[PDB]
Amino acid sequence: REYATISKPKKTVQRAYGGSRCGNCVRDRIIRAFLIEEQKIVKKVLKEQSQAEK
Amino acid sequence: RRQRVLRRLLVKYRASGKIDKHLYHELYHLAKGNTFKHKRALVEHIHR
Amino acid sequence: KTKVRKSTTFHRPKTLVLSRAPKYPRKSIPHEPRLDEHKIIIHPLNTEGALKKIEEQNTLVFIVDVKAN
Amino acid sequence: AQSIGAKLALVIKSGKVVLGYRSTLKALRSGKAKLILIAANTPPLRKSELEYYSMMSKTPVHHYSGTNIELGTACGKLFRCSTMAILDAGDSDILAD
Amino acid sequence: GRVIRNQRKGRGSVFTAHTRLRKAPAKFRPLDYAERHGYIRGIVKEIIHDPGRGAPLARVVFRSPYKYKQITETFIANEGMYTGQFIYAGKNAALTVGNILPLSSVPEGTVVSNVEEKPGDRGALGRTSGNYVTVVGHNPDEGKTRIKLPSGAKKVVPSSSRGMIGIVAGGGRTDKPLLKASRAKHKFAVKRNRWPKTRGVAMNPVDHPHGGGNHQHIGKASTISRYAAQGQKAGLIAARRTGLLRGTQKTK
Amino acid sequence: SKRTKKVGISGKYGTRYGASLRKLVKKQEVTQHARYTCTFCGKNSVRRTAVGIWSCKSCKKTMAGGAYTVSTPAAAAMRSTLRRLREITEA
RNA sequence: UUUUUACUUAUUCAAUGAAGCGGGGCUGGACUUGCGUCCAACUUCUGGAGUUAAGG
RNA sequence: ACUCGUGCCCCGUGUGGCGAAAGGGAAGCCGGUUAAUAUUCCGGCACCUGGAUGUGGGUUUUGCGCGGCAACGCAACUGAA
RNA sequence: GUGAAGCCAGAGGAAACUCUGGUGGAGGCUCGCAGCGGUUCUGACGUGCAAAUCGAUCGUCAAAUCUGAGCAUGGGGGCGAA
Ligand SMILES: [Mg+2]
Ligand SMILES: [Mg+2]
Ligand SMILES: [Mg+2]
Ligand SMILES: [Mg+2]
Ligand SMILES: [Mg+2]
Ligand SMILES: [Mg+2]
Ligand SMILES: [Mg+2]
Ligand SMILES: [Mg+2]
Ligand SMILES: [Mg+2]
Ligand SMILES: [Mg+2]
Ligand SMILES: [Mg+2]
Ligand SMILES: [Mg+2]
Ligand SMILES: [Mg+2]
Ligand SMILES: [Mg+2]
Ligand SMILES: [Mg+2]
Ligand SMILES: [Mg+2]
Ligand SMILES: [Mg+2]
Ligand SMILES: [Mg+2]
Ligand SMILES: [Mg+2]
Ligand SMILES: [Mg+2]
Repeated sequence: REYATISKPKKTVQRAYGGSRCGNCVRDRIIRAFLIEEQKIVKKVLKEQSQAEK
Repeated sequence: RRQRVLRRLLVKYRASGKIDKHLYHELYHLAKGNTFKHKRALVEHIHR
Repeated sequence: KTKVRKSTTFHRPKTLVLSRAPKYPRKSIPHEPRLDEHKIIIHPLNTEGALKKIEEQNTLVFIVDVKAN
Repeated sequence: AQSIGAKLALVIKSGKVVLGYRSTLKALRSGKAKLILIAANTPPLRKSELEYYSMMSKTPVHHYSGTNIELGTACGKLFRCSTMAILDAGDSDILAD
Repeated sequence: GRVIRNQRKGRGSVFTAHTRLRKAPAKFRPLDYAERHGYIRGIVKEIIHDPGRGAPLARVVFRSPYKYKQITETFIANEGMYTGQFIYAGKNAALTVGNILPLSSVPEGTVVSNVEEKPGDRGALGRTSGNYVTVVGHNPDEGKTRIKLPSGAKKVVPSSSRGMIGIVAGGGRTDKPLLKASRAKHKFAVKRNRWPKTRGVAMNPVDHPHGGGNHQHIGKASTISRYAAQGQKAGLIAARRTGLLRGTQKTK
Repeated sequence: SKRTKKVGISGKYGTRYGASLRKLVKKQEVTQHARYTCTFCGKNSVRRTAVGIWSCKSCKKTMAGGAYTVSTPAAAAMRSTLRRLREITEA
C-alpha cells in the first residue's frame, strides 16, 4: 500500500521494462528478439528461393 | 578467534608485500589446517 | 437469414425496464423526521467532572439520545 | 572431427588464442579473429549472438561437439571455455578446412 | 456391533483427502483444434513439488489460439523435462520427451505417460512416479491402439487418445526404506487420515469381524466372498489364492 | 581422518533400525545428497530440492529427475531407444 | 420362433468459453499411362513479441 | 449524446452471502492531566484515506523532460482498452 | 554431553587407500530446567484443600513434543496408536 504515495520515478527505472525486469533480462530480450526476427526473415527467403524456384 | 587472527595477519602481510600471492595461498591453507597454533608461530614460519 | 454471432455464448438481451408508477401510495402520510433536536439533546450533565471541563477545556457535557450520532 | 584436438593443441602451442565470451566478442569486433569455436552446450542465445557476430565479421565458426569442460581441456586449461577465438594460427593448418 | 473403520471411511468427515497445499490437478490441455490438426508450442516455466504426490508437476504456458491471453497448464512432469524447455502438443508434434501426441502418431514400442482412456479426458493412465504405458500395437482400420499398463494389463484405447512421450519423473521413490514411524506419518499427513492402522484382531468383537477371543486370532477363513455384505468385507476380498507366491503367475 | 569404518553417512541413525536397513537407506542417501555437474552450464552445482526435482545453483535451471539420482537408467535407456526409433521413422 | 450384427432419435458417459464437425471446391503436391487417382493446407534452431486488422 | 431522466454505442468465459478482537490489513508520537479514562482528554508536533478546485513549478506548441558508457539518477516528466 | 556426512592439513606407501591433528554440527541420540505425563511410597488425605488433590520419588524434554481460537464428525451414531 505504501507504493501508492511515492512518485513514479522512485517506483521505476528509466528504460524499457523499468520495473519488473532487471536490465540483464531486458538486454537478453532485445538480443533474442532481434535474432529470432533475423532468422525468420532468412528462413522465409530461403524457403521462397529454394522451394518456389520452379 | 585463532582463524580470524591468522587470516588478518596473512592479509596484512600480503598487502604490505612481505609475502606474494602464492606464499599467501599456501599459508592460508596451512592455517586452515592446524599448523599454526598462534600468531607468533605463524610469524616465525613466515620468516623461515 | 440469421444474424452473425461472433461469440459461442448466448447472453440474455437487454430489455426496457420501467420505474414504479403506483396508482396509490402504500402509506398516506410520510412520517415526520424522527430524532429531531428536542429528542437528541436530553439534559446537561452537572457532575463534578462534567463541570470541571467547562472551565478547564471549554467543553459542555450532555446526555443525548443513544441512537444519535 | 577428431583432428580438431591436435590442431587446437598445435595452435595454442605456436599461435595465439583468446578464451572466453567477452574476449571472443572483442576479437570479432576488432576483426582480428580468424576462426571461432563454440561449445555444444553453449546457451542458444549466446551461440546465435556469436554466429551473427561472425557473419558480420566474415569469420568461420566451428561447432565443437564437446561441452565447455571438454573445450577447455582440449585448449589445455583447467577451467571451462564456452567459446574461443583463434587470432593467429601458427604451424597448425586449422584454417585450411 | 459397531460400524467398522472401513465402513466409516466412506462417510467423509475426518477421512477426506487433504487439499490445501495442492494448487491444481494434473491434466492435459483440453483437446482442441490445434492439438487435433497440427501442434501447439508451450514453454515450461517451473517444475514444482505437489504435496501428497510422489511425482513432480510441470507448469507449462501456452498461447490462446483465439484470444490475446496466455494459459498456464499443469502437467505431470516426465523425467528429463526442464525449465525453459519447449514442449509440443498435437498430432504433428515431434517424437521427443515431454511432447504430447495422440497414440495414432506414435510408433509401436514407445512409452508414454498420462494416457487418456478416451480422447479429451485429459489423462488417466500411468501418471505415477517411475510409471509409464507402453504402446504395444495399432489397428488403424478399427482406429484403436493396444497398450500395456503399469500393472501388466493389456488395454485397447481409441487411437485419438493422447500421451506424453517419456517416463514419469520421480524415479525409484519406494527404493529407500521409510525407516521411521515419523516418516510414514509425514508421508500420509498430506494424503489422508489412514495412519497408523490398528489390526482387527487387536480389537473387540463389537469393533471388527476379527474381533476378540482369548488369543489374537481371526478364528475363521480370512478370504471373504466377492458378494459379502458391507461390514463383512474385512480381510482378503475375493482372493483367488493365498500364501507366498513361489513362482511365476499365469495371470497378468 | 575417517571417523567411521563402514557406517558412512548412515551414522546419524546410531544403533537403530537394523544394519541392512541402514545400508539400504545409505545407498539412496549418498546419491540424493551428492552434487552433480549441470548438463546445461557444465558447473558441478546441481542438487536435489524435492523428491524428483533437481536444480542448478548457478544457471538456475530446474529439471525433473529420479527420486534419489538425477537420471534413472530406465530413462536413459528410454531416451536412447526413442532416439533410435525416431530416427528410423524420420529417415 | 432363437441368435448375430446394423441405424440413431429414446437412454447413458465425457469435453468445452459448447471454434473450427460433416460434405464439397480452389490451390499445393506425389503416384500412375484408354489422364486416372490419393494426400495436404503453410507454427520445431533460441526461456523475445504476438490483442483494439493492414491492405484490395 | 440533449433545455430536460429516458437516444444509442462497445466489452462479457463468473455468476451470491456469512465465516479470524492471535491469519491478511491505510494512517499517532511525546509530555501533562483525574478519585476513577486515556496511543481516545489537554498542549505541542505528525500521518493516512477520500473529495475538490487553486498558487507556484515542470513539459509542450506538427507535441508528451533531461543526464549517466553502464548499473541507474534527478521535484514532476500524458497515457484508454 | 556425544560427535554422522562434507571440508583443511600432515604423515606412509607404488599402487588403492591406509593412519593422524584439526574443522563441521547430523541424530523420531543423550544428562537435565520449565512445560507435558503419572512409576513407587501400595506416603498424606480418605464425612479431604480436592466427587481424584497434596508431598517426595519418577517418565519425556527439539519432535509420533506441548498448546489456544475457528471449524467438522451426533447415539446402535461418532471417534478410537484398540
Ligand atoms: Mg451397527
Ligand atoms: Mg497395526
Ligand atoms: Mg483388547
Ligand atoms: Mg461381529
Ligand atoms: Mg465371519
Ligand atoms: Mg499374536
Ligand atoms: Mg483353534
Ligand atoms: Mg503448382
Ligand atoms: Mg466477512
Ligand atoms: Mg489481525
Ligand atoms: Mg488528536
Ligand atoms: Mg491534543
Ligand atoms: Mg490528499
Ligand atoms: Mg506552468
Ligand atoms: Mg529423545
Ligand atoms: Mg506435571
Ligand atoms: Mg496410598
Ligand atoms: Mg484421618
Ligand atoms: Mg502426585
Ligand atoms: Mg524424605
